[PDB]
Amino acid sequence: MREIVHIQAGQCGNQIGAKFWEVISDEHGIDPSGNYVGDSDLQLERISVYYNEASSHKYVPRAILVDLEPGTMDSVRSGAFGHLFRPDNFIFGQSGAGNNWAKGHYTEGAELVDSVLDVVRKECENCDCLQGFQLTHSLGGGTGSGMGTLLISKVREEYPDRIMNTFSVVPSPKVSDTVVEPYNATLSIHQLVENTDETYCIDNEALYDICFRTLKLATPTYGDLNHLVSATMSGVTTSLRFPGQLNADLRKLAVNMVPFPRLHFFMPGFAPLTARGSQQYRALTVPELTQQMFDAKNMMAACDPRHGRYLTVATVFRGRMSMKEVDEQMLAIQSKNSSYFVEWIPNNVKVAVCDIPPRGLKMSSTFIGNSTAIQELFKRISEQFTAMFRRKAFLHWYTGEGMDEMEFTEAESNMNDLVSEYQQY
Amino acid sequence: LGQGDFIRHLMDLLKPELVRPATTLYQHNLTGILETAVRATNAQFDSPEILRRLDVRLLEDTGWDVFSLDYHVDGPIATVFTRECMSHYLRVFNFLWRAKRMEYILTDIR
Amino acid sequence: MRECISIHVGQAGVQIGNACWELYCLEHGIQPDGQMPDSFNTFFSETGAGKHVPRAVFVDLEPTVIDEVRTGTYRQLFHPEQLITGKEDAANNYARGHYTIGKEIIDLVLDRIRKLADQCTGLQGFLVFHSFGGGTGSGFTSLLMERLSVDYGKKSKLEFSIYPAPQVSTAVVEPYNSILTTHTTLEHSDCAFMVDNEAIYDICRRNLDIERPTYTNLNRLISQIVSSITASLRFDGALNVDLTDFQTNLVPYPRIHFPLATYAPVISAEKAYHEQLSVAEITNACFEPANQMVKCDPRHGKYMACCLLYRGDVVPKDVNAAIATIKTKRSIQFVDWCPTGFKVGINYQPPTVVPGGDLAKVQRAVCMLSNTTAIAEAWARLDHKFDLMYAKRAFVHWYVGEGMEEGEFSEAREDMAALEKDYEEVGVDSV
Repeated sequence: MREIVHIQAGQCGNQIGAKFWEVISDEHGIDPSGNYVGDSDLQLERISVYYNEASSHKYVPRAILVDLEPGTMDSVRSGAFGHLFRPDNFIFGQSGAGNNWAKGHYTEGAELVDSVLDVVRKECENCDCLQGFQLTHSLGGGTGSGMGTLLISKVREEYPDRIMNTFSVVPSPKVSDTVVEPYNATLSIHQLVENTDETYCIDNEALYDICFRTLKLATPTYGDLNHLVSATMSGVTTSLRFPGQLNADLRKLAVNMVPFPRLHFFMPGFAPLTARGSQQYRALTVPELTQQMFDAKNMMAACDPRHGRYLTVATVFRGRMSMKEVDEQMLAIQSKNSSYFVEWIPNNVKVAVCDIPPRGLKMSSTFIGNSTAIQELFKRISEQFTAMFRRKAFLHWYTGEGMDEMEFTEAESNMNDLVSEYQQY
Repeated sequence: LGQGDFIRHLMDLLKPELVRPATTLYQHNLTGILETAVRATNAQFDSPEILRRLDVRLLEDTGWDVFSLDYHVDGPIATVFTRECMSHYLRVFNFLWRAKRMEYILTDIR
Repeated sequence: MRECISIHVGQAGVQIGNACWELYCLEHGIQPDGQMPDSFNTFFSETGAGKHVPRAVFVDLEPTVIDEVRTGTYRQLFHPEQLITGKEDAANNYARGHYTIGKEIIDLVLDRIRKLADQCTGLQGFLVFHSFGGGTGSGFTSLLMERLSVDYGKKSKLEFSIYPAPQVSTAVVEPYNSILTTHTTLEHSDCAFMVDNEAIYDICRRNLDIERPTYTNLNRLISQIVSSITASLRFDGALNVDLTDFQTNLVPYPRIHFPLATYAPVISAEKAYHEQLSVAEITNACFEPANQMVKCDPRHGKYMACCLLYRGDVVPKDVNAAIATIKTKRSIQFVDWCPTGFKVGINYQPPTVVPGGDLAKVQRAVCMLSNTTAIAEAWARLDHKFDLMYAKRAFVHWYVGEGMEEGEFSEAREDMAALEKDYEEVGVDSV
């Protein structure tokens, strides 16, 4: 019932997906060997949305791990929770596409996407009522960006009515981890605009800021960043899964935050983020959670909402809390920041409340924001893309793989249309 | 302020923040700064229990008018302080905070 | 003999039904397994043994709330086949609940309602519990009401709806769903007792001393209102009032059928100890503008009909004196075409206190259903929000790509404008 197919593409996607399945198994009380060792019945009440029951009551995640290099597959398999995924769902190639969008979308992406599409078709036909798909990847990468794009397009043309939502790691503003990041990001965004229902844009530098300033982590590794992203994913599909006072699945959130088809890029967030030192001085209340989630420092994308206006927001609360406090905090937030919300949408907040909080917490909440400040991120990508494209730098790789400059022009025109739409609204 | 070593570092880190007006100030940000001071100064070598109660509170302008420590205490020990010693210490802490920034201003001019 | 069927649609309707049936089981002495350790006939049916099956259906397009019902303390009270559920909810979308997802369930619901009606001897009508700003609470409610009008074209159809609050709101697309539901059901409904979550929050804070109420307390208060409404069918009193009495005495014109519910003795234990709540006091509390459970100030409009449903240790002479005092008041004004605007019902059964609730045990209580022109302001606010969102055409693609047309949006807005005009016309004095 309302089964979700999870696809992890590339190194970033595979690592974030591994952390995501760790936190999900923690929520549902699933042993790293696949056995249920939980305590409450609500964990197995809706285990079907993410897991498939095998023969000996062992739960196999409904996840497809796709990459163009075997190193990440070996790392995921060898580590903890690596004996959890189905061994037939590791679909990998040998050559790793470099950091080339064209390689991952046109040359090796073809064979690997045929194989992964067969696997995805099997997984979907196994499902009872498919709610939709979720993809984890990075736009600035190689196999990640291009292959996630190709899979998104093909699954979309196969299943147009399902909800396709992606948790994509966007390029950072200050320091880039890939020289050709603007090209891959621009092409990936051009493809994501038309074939995705919900794109949660995550930047690693905002995550570094959160870890250093809010969690006071001296040496934040990728494990902590992936844990944060996994907590966001958790929160959303937990509103989907567990019982609550005000339920909301993926489609309800999509309806309440996508006023126009192309305006589906969100800044995620997580409210109860405290350092180990300050956990004893802070009161965990709905006002505290709301004040933190609406703070511009907590948002997981390096886009200041004070530079734009919130088209819509979604607050997915978790835990036993009073609906009056949630609604009054929402009203106070809208009244105080009336200049930061769009006037032509009254009640720009969609509230969902789930009864089961995450492990180790009494209250929690995730913030999803459809704001016109993503236009800043797309503008940065556009300036970098046009700076490299004007002098035609690193372009012979993409051309030789089989692309054309016309595709680059179309991608940049589509992204400029996106920024124009955001600025207009 | 009987420590001195810890309040010195704590006045150097709150300088970039409290200069802004109070409207842009939110408590969830300062705790990371306070936690940083307790780690750098000599106050780290200290009983973990008493460090669990030391936090910040926001009085209700400028950031140098609404910041103050609280050190809340509940339980059996709360029968010695009785909600009046905590309403007197804060009445004192302002006079020791002002006479401490009026000095670090005058050693900056010098 | 005077059997009535209650239909609970959506999460709001199902949870209010949970509270209502807990209250009914407590009132009639029925254990939560249907057994008792007549009065319990308009709402329960006896199956051979002491098993009492409630005469209701719990329909939702989402398995979560219904599954909570199926596994709760009342797991063995309801007939398993009358707890109808879907697979995917309407996602706050009227089109999903009315055209796409609601069409795959309406036949099953109608079959179950037909079974219940056949099991009855004389069907008084239906009680539809739903919310205005929900997907299945709007689309499926409108679809079900129209199908019932097609089938049972003569039985009364009273609906208990959670009107959207003026300020607080849990969904962004509430004006769309509310306007479309008002259109469709206004075509096919008798009277709609209205309530607001914000007003009940204010009532709880001011009277019951609760600073952090949940939906549970709101549902308990609403269930008390419903119990006061149906006491005449369930018990014996000096002045009995049936569902048709409500329909006749509260609806002056076919479109103006949106009364507001009120409950006077909302009081905590200690305050109830310190007070001497009498008929005059509870009546004055009912007509106090701060005790309305719909956040509309009655002083902004004119009453056209009031239905005072007293219960418990109530004397008719005291009721008459209190009503005369209310009529002599100058703040409370009635329309000039209703010289007699009071339907009075008296029941001998005092309200039952739910163990674990906040309402104190009282000797008497009154529920006031008032049809007033103060609801016109709430309609104006709702259509203003609809006009803003539709002028920007926001969220319209969600509705259109699900079996609806923008022409339906325009038609619903025009119908709401006509309703506002009708309220304005009935408001004015005759010359």
